[PDB]
Amino acid sequence: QHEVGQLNIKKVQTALKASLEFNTFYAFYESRCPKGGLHDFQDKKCVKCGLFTYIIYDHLSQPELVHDYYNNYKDQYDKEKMS
Amino acid sequence: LLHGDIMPPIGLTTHDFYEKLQLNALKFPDRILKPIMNSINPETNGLFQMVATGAKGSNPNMIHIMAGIGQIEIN
Amino acid sequence: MKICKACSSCMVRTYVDGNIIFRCSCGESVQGDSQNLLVSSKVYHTGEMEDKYKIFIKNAPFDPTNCQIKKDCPNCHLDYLTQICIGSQKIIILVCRCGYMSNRG
Amino acid sequence: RSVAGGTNKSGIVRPQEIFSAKPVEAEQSSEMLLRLKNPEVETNKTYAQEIANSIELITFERLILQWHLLYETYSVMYPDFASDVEWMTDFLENHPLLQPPEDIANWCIRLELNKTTMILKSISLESIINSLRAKHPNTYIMHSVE
Ligand SMILES: [Zn+2]
Ligand SMILES: [Zn+2]
Repeated sequence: QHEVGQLNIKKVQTALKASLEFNTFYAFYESRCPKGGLHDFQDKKCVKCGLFTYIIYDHLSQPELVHDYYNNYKDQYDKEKMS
Repeated sequence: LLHGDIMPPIGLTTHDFYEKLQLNALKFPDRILKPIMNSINPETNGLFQMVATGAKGSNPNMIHIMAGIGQIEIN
Repeated sequence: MKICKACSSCMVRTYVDGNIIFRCSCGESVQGDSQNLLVSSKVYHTGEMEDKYKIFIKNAPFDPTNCQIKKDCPNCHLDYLTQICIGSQKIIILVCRCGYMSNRG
Repeated sequence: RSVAGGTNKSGIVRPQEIFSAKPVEAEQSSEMLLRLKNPEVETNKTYAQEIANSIELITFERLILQWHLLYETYSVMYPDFASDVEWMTDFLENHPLLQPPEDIANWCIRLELNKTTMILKSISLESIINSLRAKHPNTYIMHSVE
C-alpha cells in the first residue's frame, strides 16, 4: 500500500480506460445480443465466439476480436441511448 | 456518467444503476479498522473493551465515532 | 377539436357514413375529411420529453443554483459550463448563456 | 428496508400482508425463486442471466413512445404522417406474402417505438412483429425499415 505511489499514473490510467471500455462493452452484451434479442448461451455475439470471454478479459485475443468486430454497433447504441 | 459510459443492465434505468454504483462505491472498506486499532490500546481502551466484549456498542459505532459516519442511507 | 362556425362550440364526431360527420348542438354539419382522422392520442414518456424542460434548459445558464463544471465552451470560450442532469436516464446537458448546448437537450 | 414499488418491505407491509391473508394483487413485495430444469447447467451464471432476462415481462406499452389511432383504411391519411407512405410502400415491397387483407377496416393504430428502451431491453423489431402477428387474429401490422 505504501508503494502504490510508485506505479506509473499514465500507464494505470490508460489500462483503466481500456479495461473500463471492455467491461462496459461486455456488461452491455452479457445478455443483450449485438445481433439482437438475448440468446446469450454460446452463439453469435450474444455472449461469445467461444471460450470464457464474458467476464475474464485477461486472456486477451478473444476479448479483443469480439470488441473490434462489434465496436461500432456498441458506439452507435451508446450514442442513441444518451440523447 | 458525464461521458455517457454508464450502461444500465436489463431491468434498471440509468438513474437506478447509477445510485446502486454510488451506494456500492461509498461503503467503508474493512481496512478502516486499521487506523482505529493503531490509535487504540485494546488492553486499556474502555470503549474498545465495551465494544469487543459485547457489553455495549458495535463496530459501526466505533467507526462512526472515530473514523467517519459515511453514507447516510434512508430506505 | 372541431369548432362550429356559427356558434363557437365543440362538435361531436359520430363516424357513420365511413367518414367523420361533425355534428353540433345547433344542427350544423361540416363533413371535414382529411385533417381530423386522428381520434385518440397518448404519449407514454411524458415527464421526460424535450418540451417538459425546454424553459428550464433555456434558463439553466442563468440559474445560480445549477451545477457548473470546468469545461470550455466551444462558442464563447468561457472556462465553465452549466451542467444539467434530466430524466431517469440521467441525460447530461451542458449549456451556456451564449446559447451553446451540448448537442442534446 | 426498501420502500420502492414492487419491493415495499418498510413498516408492517409484509406482516400485514401475511396476517390479513391479502390477495396476490394486494402484495407489494412479491418474490419468486426459480430453479433451472437442468442440474448440470445451474453452474453457468451466463445461462442463468439469459433465462432471467428471458422471463422478464415486457409489454408493447413498455416500448411505445406514443400511439395514434386513425379512421383510415388501406389497400386516407392523417396529414401529420403523410410521409409514412414511403416506408409503408417499402414494407409492401419487402413483404410479398403480407399484403393487406380484403377485410381491412377504417380503424388503425400508429405507434412510435421508443428506440432507447428497445436498445436497453434488447428488444428487436422482429420480436415485436412475431409476438403481435402470431398473437392477434383480426389484425394487419406494418413496421418501418428497422
Ligand atoms: Zn353550432
Ligand atoms: Zn458559451
